[PDB]
Amino acid sequence: GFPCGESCVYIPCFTAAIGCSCKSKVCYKN
Repeated sequence: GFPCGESCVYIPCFTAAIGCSCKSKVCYKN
């Protein structure tokens, strides 16, 4: 639910490294 400080329109979340995932063009964790 919280933004990880990275967007993800065409490129995936580098913040997957800290457990974030792309939702609504934004990288989020819970």
